[PDB]
Amino acid sequence: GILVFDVNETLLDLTSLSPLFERVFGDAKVLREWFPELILYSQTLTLTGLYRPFGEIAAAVFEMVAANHQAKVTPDDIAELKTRLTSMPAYPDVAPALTRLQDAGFRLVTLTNSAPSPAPSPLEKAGIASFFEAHLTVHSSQRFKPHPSVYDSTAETLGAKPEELCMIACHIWATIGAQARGWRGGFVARPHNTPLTLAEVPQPDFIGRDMGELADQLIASLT
Amino acid sequence: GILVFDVNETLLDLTSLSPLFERVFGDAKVLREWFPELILYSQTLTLTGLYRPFGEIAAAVFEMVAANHQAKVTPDDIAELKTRLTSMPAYPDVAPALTRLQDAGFRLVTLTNSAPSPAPSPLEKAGIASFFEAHLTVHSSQRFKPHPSVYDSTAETLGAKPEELCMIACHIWATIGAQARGWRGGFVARPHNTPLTLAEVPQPDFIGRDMGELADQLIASLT
Repeated sequence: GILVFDVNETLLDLTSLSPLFERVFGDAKVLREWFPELILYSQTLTLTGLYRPFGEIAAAVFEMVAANHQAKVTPDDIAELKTRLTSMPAYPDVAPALTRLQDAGFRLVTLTNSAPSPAPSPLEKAGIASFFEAHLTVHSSQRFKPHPSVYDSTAETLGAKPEELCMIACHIWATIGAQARGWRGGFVARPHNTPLTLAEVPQPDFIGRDMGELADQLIASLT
Repeated sequence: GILVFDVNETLLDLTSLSPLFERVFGDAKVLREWFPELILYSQTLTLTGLYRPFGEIAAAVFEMVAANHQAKVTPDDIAELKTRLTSMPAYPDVAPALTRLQDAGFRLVTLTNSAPSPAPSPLEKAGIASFFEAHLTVHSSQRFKPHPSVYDSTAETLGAKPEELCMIACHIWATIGAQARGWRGGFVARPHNTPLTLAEVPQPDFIGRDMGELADQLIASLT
């Protein structure tokens, strides 16, 4: 089994962006408006054959969401967004869980919507980069998750069969797309993410309330 | 030329859903979290070759958002969401603006993410149905906007070339996908919508703070 980990929110804590939304909007909760708008427009650009780097879509969506609230935004707010977005810390439950999955024989790789950047990366800064055999990104496909090309070109890079792979994400949109390409999908329940249940939409193969509980299950599934 | 109007939020008032979010979330602003989640999972199913009717995605997403906030939801909140979603009233600025455009020679059609329904339709109940030669829906394409199939198959049902058409929406993601198929796009700025300005993504051809102002500019563009 190769475990393929979404990075933003899944491994790294998105709520470390809170202070920025607190400041600009007077409300940290506006993070939960901005993030889905960001994912929405990433998927919009994809569906219409357009592409800009994830971080750029991110800053433009921050501008729009600020305009939507009639909140002032200056190019410094934007710079901080960029600092914070590329410096999210690992949830404390990650290193311990990844160690166990590594001790149990699983191969470990990352897959992110983020465009690579000159060192150090968010995973480097968070202290968890070293756990992973490869760090994949959509920048190479020039399409965002959940586009199928993203999952097939990941299986191809890794020289693996669909059934050997598992997509780990706290995003139900991130897994549905991988399962649709024959992968398994494991959902980790980060705050403000819960599985979407819609008829005819495959549930995640595994579900944990945290990275430790999800690892319990990927490891149990071995035996 | 043919003016093609998005229906939900563009012609009909999405904020008429506020009382439901007030009651359930203790905050009407949770509308601006749920809506982008809904558009997101609509684009997600599309990208991964899945399809369920819009109103079902809407209900599923409302469940999920309530679970995210740990707010209680029974199937009655759900029925009210179906009532409210299919009974949104027209903004007061619509009938007058549609009259001018009809008077000025434009053909007028609707295109919605929503599935064809029991009589009466939302546009029927809003009193504005009769302005339009055709009410088109993505249910027949089986793919959500901004998928290019939706805009090419609308061009065909109508028997028009891309440059004869203009997509009117308060959603910048809705106009982007139409301009990509060579249509024109006109943006009406309903509350909590402002255009996304991102490098290499074509801006709307027309912009209006309201439907009356957007009408001026379609009408001016004739002479």
